[PDB]
Amino acid sequence: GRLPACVVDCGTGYTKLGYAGNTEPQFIIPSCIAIKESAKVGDQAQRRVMKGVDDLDFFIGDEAIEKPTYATKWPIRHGIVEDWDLMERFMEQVIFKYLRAEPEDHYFLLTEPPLNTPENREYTAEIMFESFNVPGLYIAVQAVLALAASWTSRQVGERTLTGTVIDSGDGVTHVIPVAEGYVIGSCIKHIPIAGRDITYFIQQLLRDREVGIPPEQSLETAKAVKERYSYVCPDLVKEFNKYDTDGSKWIKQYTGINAISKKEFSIDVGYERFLGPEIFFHPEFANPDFTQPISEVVDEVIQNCPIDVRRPLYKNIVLSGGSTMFRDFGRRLQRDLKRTVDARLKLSEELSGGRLKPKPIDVQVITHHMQRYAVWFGGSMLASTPEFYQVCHTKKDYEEIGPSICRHNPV
Amino acid sequence: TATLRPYLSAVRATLQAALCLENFSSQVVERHNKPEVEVRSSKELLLQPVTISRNEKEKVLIEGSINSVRVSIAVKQADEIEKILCHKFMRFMMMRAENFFILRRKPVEGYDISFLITNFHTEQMYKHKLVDFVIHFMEEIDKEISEMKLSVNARARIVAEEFLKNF
Amino acid sequence: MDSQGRKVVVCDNGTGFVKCGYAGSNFPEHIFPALVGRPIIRSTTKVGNIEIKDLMVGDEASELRSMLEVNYPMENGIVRNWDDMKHLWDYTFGPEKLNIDTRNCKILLTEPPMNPTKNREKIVEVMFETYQFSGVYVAIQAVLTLYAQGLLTGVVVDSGDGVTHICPVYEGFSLPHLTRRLDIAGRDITRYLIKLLLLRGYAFNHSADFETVRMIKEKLCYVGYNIEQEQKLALETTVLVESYTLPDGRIIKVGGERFEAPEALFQPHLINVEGVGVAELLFNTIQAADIDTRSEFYKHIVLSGGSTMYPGLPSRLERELKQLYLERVLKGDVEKLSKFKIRIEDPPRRKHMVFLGGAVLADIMKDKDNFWMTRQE
Amino acid sequence: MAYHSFLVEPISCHAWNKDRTQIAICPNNHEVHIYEKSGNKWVQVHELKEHNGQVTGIDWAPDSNRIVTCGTDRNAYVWTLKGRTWKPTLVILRINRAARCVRWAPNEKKFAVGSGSRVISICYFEQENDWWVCKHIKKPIRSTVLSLDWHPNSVLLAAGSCDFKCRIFSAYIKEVEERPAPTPWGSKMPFGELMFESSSSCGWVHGVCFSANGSRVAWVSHDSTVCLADADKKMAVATLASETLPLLAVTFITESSLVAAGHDCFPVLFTYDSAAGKLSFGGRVSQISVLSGGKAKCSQFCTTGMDGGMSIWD
Amino acid sequence: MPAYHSSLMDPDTKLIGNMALLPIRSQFKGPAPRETKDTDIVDEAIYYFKANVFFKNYEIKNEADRTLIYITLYISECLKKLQKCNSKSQGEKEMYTLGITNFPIPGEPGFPLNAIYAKPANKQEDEVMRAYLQQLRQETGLRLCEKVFDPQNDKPSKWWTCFVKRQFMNKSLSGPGQ
Amino acid sequence: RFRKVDVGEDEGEVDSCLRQGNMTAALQAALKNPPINTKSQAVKDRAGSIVLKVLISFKANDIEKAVQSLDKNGVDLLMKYIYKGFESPSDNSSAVLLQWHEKALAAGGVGSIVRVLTARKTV
Ligand SMILES: Nc1ncnc2c1ncn2[C@@H]1O[C@H](COP(=O)(O)OP(=O)(O)O)[C@@H](O)[C@H]1O
Ligand SMILES: Nc1ncnc2c1ncn2[C@@H]1O[C@H](COP(=O)(O)OP(=O)(O)O)[C@@H](O)[C@H]1O
Ligand SMILES: [Mg+2]
Repeated sequence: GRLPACVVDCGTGYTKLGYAGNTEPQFIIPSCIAIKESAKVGDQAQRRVMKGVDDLDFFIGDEAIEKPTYATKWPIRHGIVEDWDLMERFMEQVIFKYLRAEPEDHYFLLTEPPLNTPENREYTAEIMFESFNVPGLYIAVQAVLALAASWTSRQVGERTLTGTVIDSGDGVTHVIPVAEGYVIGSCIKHIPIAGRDITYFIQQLLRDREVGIPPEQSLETAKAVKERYSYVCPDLVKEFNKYDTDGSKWIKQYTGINAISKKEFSIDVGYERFLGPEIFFHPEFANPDFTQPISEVVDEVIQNCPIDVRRPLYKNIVLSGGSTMFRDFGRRLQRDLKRTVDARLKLSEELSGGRLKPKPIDVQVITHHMQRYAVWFGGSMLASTPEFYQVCHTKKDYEEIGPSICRHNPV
Repeated sequence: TATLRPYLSAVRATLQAALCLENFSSQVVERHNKPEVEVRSSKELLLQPVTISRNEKEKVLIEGSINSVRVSIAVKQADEIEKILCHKFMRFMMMRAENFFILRRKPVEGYDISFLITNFHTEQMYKHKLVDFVIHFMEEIDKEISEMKLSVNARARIVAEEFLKNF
Repeated sequence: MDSQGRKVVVCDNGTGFVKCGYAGSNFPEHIFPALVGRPIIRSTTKVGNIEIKDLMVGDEASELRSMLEVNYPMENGIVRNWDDMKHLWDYTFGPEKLNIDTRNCKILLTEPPMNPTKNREKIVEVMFETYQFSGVYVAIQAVLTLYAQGLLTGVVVDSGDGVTHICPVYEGFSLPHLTRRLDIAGRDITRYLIKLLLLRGYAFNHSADFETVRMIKEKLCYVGYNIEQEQKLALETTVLVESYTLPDGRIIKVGGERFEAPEALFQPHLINVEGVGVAELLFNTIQAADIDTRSEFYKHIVLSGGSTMYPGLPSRLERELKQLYLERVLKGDVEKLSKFKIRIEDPPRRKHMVFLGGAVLADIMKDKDNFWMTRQE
Repeated sequence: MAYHSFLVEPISCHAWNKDRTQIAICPNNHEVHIYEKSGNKWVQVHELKEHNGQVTGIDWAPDSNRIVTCGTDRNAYVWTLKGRTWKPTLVILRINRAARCVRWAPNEKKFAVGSGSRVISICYFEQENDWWVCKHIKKPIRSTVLSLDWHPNSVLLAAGSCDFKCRIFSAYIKEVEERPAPTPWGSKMPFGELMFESSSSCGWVHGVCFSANGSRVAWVSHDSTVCLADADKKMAVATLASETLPLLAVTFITESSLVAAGHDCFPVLFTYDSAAGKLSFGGRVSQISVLSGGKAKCSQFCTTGMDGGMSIWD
Repeated sequence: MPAYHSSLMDPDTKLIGNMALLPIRSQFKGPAPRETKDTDIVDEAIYYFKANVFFKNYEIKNEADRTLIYITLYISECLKKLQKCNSKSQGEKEMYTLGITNFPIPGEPGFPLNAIYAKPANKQEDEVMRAYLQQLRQETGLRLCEKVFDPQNDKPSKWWTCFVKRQFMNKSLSGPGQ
Repeated sequence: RFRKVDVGEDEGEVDSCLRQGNMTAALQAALKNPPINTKSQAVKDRAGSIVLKVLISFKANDIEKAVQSLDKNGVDLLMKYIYKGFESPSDNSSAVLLQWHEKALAAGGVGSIVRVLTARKTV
């Protein structure tokens, strides 16, 4: 009968695949593509030239991350698709090999990062409508799906249709204010830090401190210590002193296996336990030209929103995406915000002589178990609804108007 | 019918006369500076359109103006397959118009590609090498389409082999 | 100047640029940005032999700004930093600019209309209780553009860095209830310009680079005359894409952002501001004036301040007024519009007309005491 | 070919100091640079930077030593050397579109600005305001005015235009100037009367010049044509069409010879004879001017162009 | 943004050039008075050092910041010597000979921050701040030498020598002119 | 909605010379009658068709003598007719007009073409 629409979330770290109406994605796969590298013998003078069926000799996902004779490429960068040649191939095997959905009769929900240039929406619709032959497509704003995932999962009676959603994927962090289900797009701010920058900062810091990690596995170990040993610290200068004095308890051994010799190797894990995710609060570490802490940006977003909605937003700050999963992350963000807002009120008592005391503001930062796939889940619930088939761009629309139907966006 | 050398030479001598552009601030808005061939808002600054064609299907239209010239050209889609392959080639060239500084992002209606040269391009770029690029495009375009037709035929044959050989 | 030999300085204390000089001048003697900065060390920018003093102000604080953290001491018409602003005046009357013995001078100041009263109070305070001027007068920015134009009636569209005002004046009578603010002006367009270039992939995100994008804006932006034409032209052809070199020689390409940013004056919802654009706000101001003043006001729309300088603003503004008059007064009687006499006074000297008005008024008034506040009362 | 590349970018105008020791140029921006002939090599000595948009014409008054500039910002400014630094004077130009050309009058009491506003502004000093004020020539000019030249009597002004027609106008400013003598163009010459109209109908008229006797105007057009109207044949006009690209600027060098230049990037001589009334291609970029000997008997002339740089010829 | 800034700018404390002559709790000879509180400017620098080197923008509040920054620049230099030292005894002897070398002073060429420090004009300025900066160096090196060497083996410890590469906002007190 | 308001706005001689074989004069005979002034459209299409008959029926080796017989006025007229025939393609016509172009260009140069582009009264 009626076949479920497909949901594809083209993350910068992990693409997430499945069909509408499921509580989980059917596949989580790293958004990389392995291509045959032997062309590099000729390709010394110019980029690899394809002939025959050589461009079908590629692998994606876990089939591609450690193959011995293929060069892994990472097509997506800051959420944007940077090499459409490789992404177009990546889509082919996603649809036909993994999902095994014939595109001709499945609607697609395909996610977008809020920073996406209009030109890149034209290309993505053009590939889905014209390289494939999708009957209808909907480019959906990741942040709204993340909020709805929390809305539909969280306890009844606290299902507020308003919140500030912080989405930190692997590429970029977005802070999106929502009121009554409408995105206040004017007030969006972007923080140019995410999982990659945390990984690279650990990767650099290990390569200063701990030579002996083989370069091929330098990225693997930086990723592993990040996900397993790192935490958001309470106070930086004091933490260094804690590590210097009680190093016997704070320094942790990590043991790795050599990809080639299969000898074991081991390292101390140290300051890069709390350094790393600290770059959210001190972006100047990883990024030369950004300096506002996340707990500063979030308040500037809310305090630009209409005066009525500001108080509702502080009650429902939603964390989303895997880079928000560090231990104690939300606890510190709340503390920094609370220290910022209560002082803002206290000033307005003195500038009013204490004749009236303002009601406090209840900064609350909320977290939920979907966070590895929350955007996808929010899409799969949307795509189950009958309204989705009314909202989608129908293929006939792309016949009457070109790619230009996908110029627009929430901003 | 007509050979390629006369056709290109007639185009070159025509286009060589049309690139005598000048800087010219517009009369219709306070101090905007815009190519008259595209805004067309005053008509004593537009030159007479001229056309050069070697047969009933391959034609070059030159539309001059005091500060800009638009060159729009059509190429023979001799086969059903060539219409598809030519459209894609033009689309992917036109998709990069910020790099081809003299290229429009959409064709002129009824032409396959269309260039727009401003006075600024004739001042910054070598004017004579812009003509040579239009001519070099016009020489090579059908050789390039022929190569695509062959390369698609080759792929179809190899894919057919990879199925049948398994039985 | 005075018969007492006292000079009469005119000092338009703008939120962007201080514009300064003497009575009777056809030009401001000095233009420099109302800017204050402190030295900062950065890892990226090199350090050299150009010494940065512990405080820098004005032109120097903008020219050296890469080594500085900079503040504007004044925002949206309001003094934020009574310390830094005193340093800005200390620079304005100091050796670098008007090297004046302030106790030998009369001064003419400007205030934006509808400003909060504690602002004027603190200004009048310091001009006696710190600089001790021989006399002080505060002049309204609306009438000064009329003096610079030589008129006695009009509606002033004053559009600075900080805020935009519409102010009718009829035969020298003020109509103060008709004064309308619009919360869009040149600083908001520059913040909006940043937010568009970030979408193209360029990050600026520093106080130093706030001034860099201003110089982009002034050089490259223009108000589109027929916004459907501008979007068609950008969609059809590459012509708009024009390249700018940052101070470090990075090259950036600026496209449709050239007109999408100034368009905030005509579709304020492109910024967060709820309201209507300068054209409709002006029209609704004149359609609130007393019935027979209205037909004079359409013949004397006067533009003032630097944010009016966008190429095509007078043409665009006059078209929007004709469209509204046909829609709302003539009720669609297209032929009747040919009688509608509308003039927008768009003199090339437009930017400084608030200052040139003060120069004219001070030149008229210099010996005519009973005008300046005096004896430090 | 004496040559020097000041800039790579188009030298959009130039004007020469009284003794040719200094040259004023636009470096393709809204600033004017003055260079002094520091021996064999040029050195920049001043940078006049008051304009708010690209300067489109410069002229330098040789007796009074004043520089007038106009631009697409709709400003004009008269620059006077106050001690050591050039300072501007306002022109109340009153035009609603770009200025395109400026020329001082031979008596330097007045100057004219051609513009996109379909008018010629005639400017003269108004000393009670310390600014310059305009009267507008207007009636038959249907499009923008591209180039101007003054009759040596400082009253008759010849103008070329995008509506294909060269014209002579009587710019007699009764406020500043004694009534002129009669001329072969006519005895009437109140302000703005139309003395002459071109027969042409096709190309834009890029350049216009008077002979040093004022009895002849020549113009050059986008048709790759030269014409010469002679007042003593009672305004009979010679024509010569040519095989090369259009000509952008022209000057007389004697009463019987012209030099012109165009998109062909080299100068061309056109002679004329008063007997048959025909131009002749004696043969061989953006504008031409005479360095020495004037329009009566030039000994050196110079050229600048969009291709950049300055060139001097004998 | 906010890197750590000096706490101890008492209004009683005299200035030379643009640097504050804070008291020092040192046995080395020098012109600043003897500190007696537990914290000291050299210990501020040494306590902050690990955190402070990561920040990439630094806004000078006062002359004490121009003083404390100089210490961190010198710590980021002493670590170069003592990482090579086989023993604490070698390092301590080495460090004494390091600090007495004639490092540039404000505005003398090769000094890294000529935009931000002004040269002392006179002998009683110049000689005294040399006599001050010398004893700062002497003390600063010795206080590192007490804590960078792990007491179990006099290994110059991995956790401190890790920082040798991480120059303080890319500024070297060695000076870029060499 | 304010934003959207539109506001502020011979043949009997030609075929005689051809049938006589006076082909060089048959070119002249066509060029005597330029309908430049005509407001009528169909007169222009007629005049262009008549001259095209001469250009096509000319022998290719004799085009050099034909063009060289014209004056500079005739050469500018010949170009204005050449660029017209290119807008009515036909199997033979384009091949000969591209040859007439090269010889008219050798006589008139690029300047003759500019006078086609600048011609304000379209023939
Ligand atoms: N337990 C964890 N703690 C911290 N980071 C994690 C954890 N698990 C995964 N991550 C990181 O989450 C990042 C982003 O993953 P994901 O949210 O799927 O990104 P996207 O959806 O934008 O592709 C990855 O860099 C991954 O390393
Ligand atoms: N050529 C220009 N075009 C558009 N805007 C301009 C131009 N020149 C200056 N501006 C803008 O003018 C403002 C300068 O402030 P100003 O006009 O002096 O207002 P105020 O006097 O109220 O400070 C700045 O916002 C600047 O960006
Ligand atoms: Mg102002």
